[PDB]
Amino acid sequence: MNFNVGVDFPSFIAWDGEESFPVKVDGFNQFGFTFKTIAALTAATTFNIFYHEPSDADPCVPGPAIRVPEVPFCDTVLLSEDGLAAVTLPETVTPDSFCAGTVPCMNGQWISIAPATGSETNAANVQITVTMKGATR
Amino acid sequence: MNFNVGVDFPSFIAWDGEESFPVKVDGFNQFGFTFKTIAALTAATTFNIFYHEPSDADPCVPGPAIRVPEVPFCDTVLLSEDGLAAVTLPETVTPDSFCAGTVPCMNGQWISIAPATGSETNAANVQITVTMKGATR
Amino acid sequence: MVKLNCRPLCQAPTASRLVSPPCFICRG
Amino acid sequence: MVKLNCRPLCQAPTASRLVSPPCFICRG
Amino acid sequence: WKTAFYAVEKRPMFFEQYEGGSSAWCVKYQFGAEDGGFVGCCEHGRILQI
Repeated sequence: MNFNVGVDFPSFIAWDGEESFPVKVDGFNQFGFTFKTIAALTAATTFNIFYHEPSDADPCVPGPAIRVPEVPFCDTVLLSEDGLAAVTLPETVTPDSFCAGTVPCMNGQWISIAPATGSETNAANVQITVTMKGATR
Repeated sequence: MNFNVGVDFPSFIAWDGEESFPVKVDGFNQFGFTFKTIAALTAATTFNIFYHEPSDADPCVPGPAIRVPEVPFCDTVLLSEDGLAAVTLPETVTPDSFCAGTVPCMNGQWISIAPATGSETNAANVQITVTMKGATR
Repeated sequence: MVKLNCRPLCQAPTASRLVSPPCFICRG
Repeated sequence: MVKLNCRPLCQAPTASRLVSPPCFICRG
Repeated sequence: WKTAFYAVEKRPMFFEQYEGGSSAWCVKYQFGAEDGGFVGCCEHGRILQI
């Protein structure tokens, strides 16, 4: 008895393994990532996060690819060199479990993920997508 | 305040435009599809649905793909001619327009979608993902 | 048989060419 | 530190104009 | 318009649970009504055009 969960928490391809994809999030108010592997991996992968703004052309083309900053929690207490909240998928993970990342603070209307340097080759076996929670039309 | 909706309604790629990806649905009790357009298309693209089974060579990898027998609703006046279950996005759907669907009754552990005959070259643009919403364990 | 709800995403504003009938009285 | 205050002796007036809804060619 | 155009009502709106074609899990409904309309002497009105 599966409901019409297409609407009411949809989802869209994010990082396919070859090219990123800007996804609109203005649409909703809560969203999150789902990472997946397709085969065995190598040295843990690193992914940088980027945000876009409405380009002055199409008032709906994600603009440039600017990087979302990093914000700490009460005890985040652990800080990268810069801010620029990124993620690192640890290796030794089988294609039978998933990873659930979510940035707490958003800015813009188009989230995007990019394979950080020294990971693209190992990131080619990674499939990332994003799903939202609200409707807020 | 976007919660980590990675866990608690995850999502996975179903169709990137080049190949299918059988996805397990065992751990979840409900699920649904999501369709997205990347460029204006020429025809009402059609898709065939298939369900797999745990292959007895290894009870982790799915077996072959079987066409699923959609059960029609009580007033489904026009039902599947012989293509027991399938889907067909209407023509003249533009990007930034997500689509939703689901089947009423499942019969396996893995779901897969393929570009039905004659609609392949137009299916190389639409992306398809699946969202599941069960825990069951 | 699978349905296809859309409730599409982005929204293009309209613009409008509101008239306010032009100025004249001439008939010939 | 230096709690600068920054305040002037002279000041010109706010020389400004007045647009008023001008000549109505009345659309053609 | 009290003489230019007339409407006719035959039987008002009815709704019903259509018996048959419905299981112990499914229920089918059917409804309808009957109406129509005609023009009287249409020399009682002017229709402005361009």
